[PDB]
Amino acid sequence: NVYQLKEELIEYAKSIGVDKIGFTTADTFDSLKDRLILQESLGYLSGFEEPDIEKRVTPKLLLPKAKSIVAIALAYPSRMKDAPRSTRTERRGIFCRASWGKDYHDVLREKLDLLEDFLKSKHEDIRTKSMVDTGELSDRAVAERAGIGFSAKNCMITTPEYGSYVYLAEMITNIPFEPDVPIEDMCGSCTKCLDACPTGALVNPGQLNAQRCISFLTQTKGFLPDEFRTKIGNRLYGCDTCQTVCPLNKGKDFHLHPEMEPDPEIAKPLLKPLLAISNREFKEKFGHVSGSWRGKKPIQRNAILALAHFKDASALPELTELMHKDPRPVIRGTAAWAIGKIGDPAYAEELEKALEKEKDEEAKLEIEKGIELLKA
RNA sequence: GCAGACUUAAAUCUGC
Ligand code: B12
Ligand code: SF4
Ligand code: SF4
Repeated sequence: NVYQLKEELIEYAKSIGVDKIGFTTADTFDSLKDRLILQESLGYLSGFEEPDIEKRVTPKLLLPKAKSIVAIALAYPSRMKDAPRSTRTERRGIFCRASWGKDYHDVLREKLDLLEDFLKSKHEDIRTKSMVDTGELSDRAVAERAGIGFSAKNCMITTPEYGSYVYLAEMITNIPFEPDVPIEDMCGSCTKCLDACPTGALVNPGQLNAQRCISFLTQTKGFLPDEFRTKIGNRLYGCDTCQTVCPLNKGKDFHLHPEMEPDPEIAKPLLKPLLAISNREFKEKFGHVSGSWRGKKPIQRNAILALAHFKDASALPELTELMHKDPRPVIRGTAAWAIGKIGDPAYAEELEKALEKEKDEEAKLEIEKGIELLKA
């Protein structure tokens, strides 16, 4: 009965494109609670997580009388077919692989909906509660306890066949399914991810200072701290460094889901056009990727910083207009700072003009930084 | 229609 239901669920999940499925109980996540209290007090959290620790570690609070959790994982592509070349006149930014093609929030919500349907179509009264990323549970904690993959040193859940390049989701049920056993650590004495992290956000194996992680920094809506502006490169959203150096990901390039295939012109887009983009054109072109959940502003800020990184002089006119006309303090100030960074002294007069008119205190400071740079 | 804010992609509010 319960065993047959479990095998039928696994059979259906694979047919609708789930790459890996696993089972765990609805027991509380005790070690996780202690861990979350630790990270919180160390200031190592991001603020993006659920504030209520009880709801995060107690499945039976989320779904009354729950008895199990079904965890699913989908592998996403890692290599890009015919990536467009970034030249001196035409510089390009880059999205992380978790932001290629169709938003996994929607892809995996679909798989969870079909699996909720499947169970509810058989026995009653099977009750469920699904979630992907935006739920209370820790998708990694569930995936680990369900045997999807092991906790690697880069904090990533890593699977034997697909590596770390997988999306995670889970469904809480009232079915007392038989749980699986967690898989073993494959990292060994390797430390490549820890050593290659540009900001040392990986303070220890399996421990992240989220405030120092590039991925987090690309999604903040305010001014990017001076400390990290030199380490973003041309990233527009997220970071893949602790994964692309990982030996467990060598050869892992799976094209199993067509809608996840990146559009090279929007995954690796031209920087300058992003600066003058309209809301409709952004919604049409970027509105269906995961990296647009905070809006266009963090992406544009990063695009500016990316141009400063490249010292693209051809971006100076658009940056200048942005400094003068844009109603967003973060955009004005960053444009001012980038202008000074690119290093053309001819634009110094324009910085002073902007300075004399700025009313936003923080934007003022960024202009002053930009002026100081151009003197040098 | 355009733009901004906000929580988060269409909802709410504001400006043209
Ligand atoms: C907040 C958040 C972030 C934050 C911080 C992530 C972090 N490491 O804490 C930021 C914005 C930086 C981020 C970045 C990324 N994230 Co993110 N993020 C989340 C989110 C919403 C919650 C994660 C969280 O609460 N972390 C807090 C820590 C404490 O817990 P946890 O890592 O989830 O759980 C593990 C630890 O607690 C550990 N642990 C427990 N006890 C102990 C004890 C010891 C001693 C140690 C060492 C560890 C340890 O074991 C748990 C299970 O592995 C989840 C979705 C979700 N709802 O769960 C996605 C999620 C974790 N992110 C994901 C992705 C894809 C990424 C990025 C790769 C995106 C990118 N390309 O930039 C990067 C990777 C950066 C990295 N190396 O961690 C995937 C991870 C998939 C996978 N294969 O593991 C998730 C699961 C989203 C999803 N639904 O697929 N993200
Ligand atoms: S995503 Fe980038 S910044 Fe964050 S821990 Fe990994 S390598 Fe470091
Ligand atoms: S780089 Fe090495 S230590 Fe880091 S996750 Fe990959 S195998 Fe593990």
